Amino acid sequence: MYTAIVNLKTYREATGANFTRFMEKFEPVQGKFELIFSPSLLDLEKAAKCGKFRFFAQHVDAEPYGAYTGHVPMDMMIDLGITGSILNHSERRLPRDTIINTLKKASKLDFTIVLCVENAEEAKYFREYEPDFIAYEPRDLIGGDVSVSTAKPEIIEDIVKIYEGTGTSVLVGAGIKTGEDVRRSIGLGARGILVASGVVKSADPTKSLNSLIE
Amino acid sequence: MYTAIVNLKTYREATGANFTRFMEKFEPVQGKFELIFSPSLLDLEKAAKCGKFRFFAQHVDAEPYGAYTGHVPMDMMIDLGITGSILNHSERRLPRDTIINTLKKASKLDFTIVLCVENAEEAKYFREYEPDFIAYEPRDLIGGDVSVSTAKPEIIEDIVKIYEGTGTSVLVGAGIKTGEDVRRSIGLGARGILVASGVVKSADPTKSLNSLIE
Ligand SMILES: O=P(O)(O)OC[C@H](O)CO
Ligand SMILES: O=P(O)(O)OC[C@H](O)CO
Ligand SMILES: [Cl-]
Ligand SMILES: [Cl-]
Repeated sequence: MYTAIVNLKTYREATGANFTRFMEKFEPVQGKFELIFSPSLLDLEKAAKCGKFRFFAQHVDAEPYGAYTGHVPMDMMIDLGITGSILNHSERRLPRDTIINTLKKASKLDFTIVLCVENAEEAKYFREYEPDFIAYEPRDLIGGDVSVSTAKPEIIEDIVKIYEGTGTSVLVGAGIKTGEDVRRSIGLGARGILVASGVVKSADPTKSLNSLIE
Repeated sequence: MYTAIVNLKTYREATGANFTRFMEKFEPVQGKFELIFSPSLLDLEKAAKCGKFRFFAQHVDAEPYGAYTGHVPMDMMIDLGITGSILNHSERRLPRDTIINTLKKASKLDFTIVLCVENAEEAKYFREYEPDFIAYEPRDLIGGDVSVSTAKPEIIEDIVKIYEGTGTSVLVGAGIKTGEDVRRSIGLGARGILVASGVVKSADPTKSLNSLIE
């Protein structure tokens, strides 16, 4: 019933040659949390070939197969077995029309979009386009040791309210380190979490993740 | 002494599961042309693993390993064994400050950049940043049946002149189909070519490519 997304970003520990050995340490989970990992674009085909976990891309382009140098098309991901993507992350922000065009395309194709937003106004703006997930991550907290649930509890509540009774699930991220941060987020109405450094940069990633989702 | 770049873009025939099958049909070449292929970003780590040809990325980001969701870092490429990239293709245009920052970074790391431009004034703009290659491709001819050497011979000459006596080699592309197009491009001063549809969409890609570089 809840979702946990582990965003590997482009961290040295979980990308390139390290991707396989980093993942090797995790085991599937049964619990309240559906587990999703987000590998770097260069690692995504490798990830998809295994399929030991559910994998989402970090970013996706709406352009079809064809003359699109330097793109990562949604149709190509689908063919590789990738069933979703993060979009508009604070580190990979996009114009609004691009986002809308991509959501429109994904809605036809049973491809899941996790749309990141930086505030409640952006969250509202995108509501009518019916993203599958909204991921609230305040830009300045990302990578830090202060939880979004600690720092922005009222904004979390506002975004949840915005999406109440829609098919969109609200996730929250930035600075999530402990089980307590996760409980607090669920307590404020969120349906799950995104995490990167708290897991990827840990002395024991597998154990850190288990702390969050237990 | 010359360079030929085969840009696979995101063409169905040469991406995904088709990448390996597509490449399997080519053999190294001995001749005046150094042969480089440019696979799609999702196929790049696969391509790098093999290394039967020299492979360049279709695009590259300057950001280091770290918190850069949805990026394709130069350092990650270098660790996978990729030694260069196309940059600022007409299909993947970038702001000038991003380009400059990327060149500056590549110039420190012995990573080769093939900088695309759309006209002579843009070619001049970039001259002081010393790109390893300049690739003149007029935007409106890309994918068409009219060669850059047929349609823009004076602009080719102008760009070559701009870079004369620098360490930068000038390549040309757009609508290159025949050995004649190639001879004509070299004849106007170019040091090589970029080609996509003429090879990728051919009945016999291997023979089409051999026609160009013989
Ligand atoms: O603050 P972090 O390191 O958990 O990173 C959060 C990510 O931006 C989630 O996508
Ligand atoms: O006209 P094409 O299909 O050879 O395309 C040329 C490419 O833009 C070279 O990168
Ligand atoms: Cl790192
Ligand atoms: Cl195609």
